[PDB]
Amino acid sequence: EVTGSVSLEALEEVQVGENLEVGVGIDELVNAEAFAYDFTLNYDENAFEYVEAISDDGVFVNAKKIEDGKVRVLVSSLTGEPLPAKEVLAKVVLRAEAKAEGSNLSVTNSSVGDGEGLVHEIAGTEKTVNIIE
Amino acid sequence: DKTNLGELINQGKSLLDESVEGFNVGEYHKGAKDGLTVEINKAEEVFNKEDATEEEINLAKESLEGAIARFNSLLIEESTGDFNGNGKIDIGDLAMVSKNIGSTTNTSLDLNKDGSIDEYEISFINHRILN
Ligand SMILES: [Ca+2]
Ligand SMILES: [Ca+2]
Ligand SMILES: [Cl-]
Repeated sequence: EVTGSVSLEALEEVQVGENLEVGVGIDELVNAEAFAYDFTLNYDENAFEYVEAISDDGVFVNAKKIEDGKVRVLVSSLTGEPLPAKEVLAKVVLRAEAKAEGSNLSVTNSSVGDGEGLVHEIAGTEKTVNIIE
Repeated sequence: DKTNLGELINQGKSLLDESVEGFNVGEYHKGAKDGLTVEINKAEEVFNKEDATEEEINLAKESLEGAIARFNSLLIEESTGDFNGNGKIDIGDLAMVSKNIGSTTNTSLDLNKDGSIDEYEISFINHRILN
């Protein structure tokens, strides 16, 4: 029985014209190891625009916008070792475009693949961010 | 007699004329066209006049036929990259490539048939999933 959960970190407040790097990882994964990770970041397009997705060199990242406010991200290990937990694996770069209070950032539709190609769902998470003038 | 050797050379050139390299279904993996070109040129050398023996001509036909087979094997199909063979390409398939990075023994995961599993396969699977 596999369980797990997403990690999500970002600044709590940014100003219009400033980037917000939204760091996504795996908080916990029980009874499986993950060599790849598929998740969707949801945000308010009235508040932010999507710029790109970035990663540090032990991980390969590709992302594609699905619709305004919705970006799908794929993360895979380049190390020959599973993706570690408790580390930012990918950062989704948003850019603040307009003031907003309690703007929601949520990770949904999150799953991992193991070395044998088996897929497991993991629980999403959410946090809020303010955009000031 | 070089008729059949010339016919195989023309088959190869036709494959080149008609093919494009890329990540999409119906395209060929990066490098496929270069590889076939090297082999067509080998065959062309034997084809070109002089005192090529019937065994030289036969070896050339054999090698070029193998090259044509290799080229065709590099065609991207609907199911290319669906490794567990469960009818779709997803994060499990990407995970299999990742776990097997550096493998020289996984000759079903080696999509571009270059002898190892590396960032090519990673890039291919990422592209197919998202597009
Ligand atoms: Ca599959
Ligand atoms: Ca390869
Ligand atoms: Cl997703």
